[PDB]
Amino acid sequence: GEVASVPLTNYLDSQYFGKIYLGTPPQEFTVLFDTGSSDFWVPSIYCKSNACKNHQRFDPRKSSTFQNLGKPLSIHYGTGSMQGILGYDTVTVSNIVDIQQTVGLSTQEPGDVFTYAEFDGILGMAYPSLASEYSIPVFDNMMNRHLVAQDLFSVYMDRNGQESMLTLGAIDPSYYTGSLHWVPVTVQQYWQFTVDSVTISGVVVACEGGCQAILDTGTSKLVGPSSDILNIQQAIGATQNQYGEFDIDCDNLSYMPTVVFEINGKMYPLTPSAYTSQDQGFCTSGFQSENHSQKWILGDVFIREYYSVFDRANNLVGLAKAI
Repeated sequence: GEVASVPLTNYLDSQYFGKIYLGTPPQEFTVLFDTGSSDFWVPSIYCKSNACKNHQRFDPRKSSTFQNLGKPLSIHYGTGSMQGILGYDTVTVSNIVDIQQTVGLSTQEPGDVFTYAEFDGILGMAYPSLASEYSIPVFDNMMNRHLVAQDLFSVYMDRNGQESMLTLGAIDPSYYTGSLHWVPVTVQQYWQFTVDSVTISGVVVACEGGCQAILDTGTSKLVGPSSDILNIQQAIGATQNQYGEFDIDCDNLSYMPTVVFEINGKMYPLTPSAYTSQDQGFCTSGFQSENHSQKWILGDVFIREYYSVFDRANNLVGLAKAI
């Protein structure tokens, strides 16, 4: 099959998005490649909202391969809610041509969340089991038609924020140090696996006795149960903000703990600079709580440190130290 290389651009450690082309001839869009959702949608000319008015909108009337389906597609992103209509058209992702791709066409994207986002739409990369009805995930179509050299994709998130890259159908060793460690997915919906523990100085701080975690490029932060996050914020020296955020005085970075993740018997540390986001005047914690007793989300904070591999053929996750 083929290997596609899709260079990611980040909008401040929060949104990693790249380029795709839709229709014949090609209309270009910027999309969030999302390991936490399975649908594909872009804004359409039938979308009237301020947010649609501020992004690239698909004009089906200019595409010769466009074919309405009419089925409804409802989505959630952040505090946001999007409504659209399913169609078919041809997707172009670098090398790869994906011909009768199910695609959401927005009609409503009310509220600021979308207006201010830097991408146009989202291209979901989770399991088909997470897709909306009538929707076939992009990667599945590429796997069905054998468009990829291998049924895996790789994410390299440049901490330095320059060379981020999405690789379809290949692993590149020049993106990590050491060896690749393979963790089996427990639940095939999200890219879910088992975290053994979360330690600070050989002392278990969170995730006592193991926990379920998901690798999510769609999320900026590291998200966990509120009780556990509180332990982490105290222990790293973070205080609640008048915005509701957790501020950390920059420069105090040298005295802060290293937070360690034990995955499948191996250690995955986050240093204070990695878990800490420093912009303009402040230092903020990459740690975020979720109202109450769940599953952790390993968002961009984690993936910036660990080249991640998503293997649909073996239902495995591969992690290596990002260079």
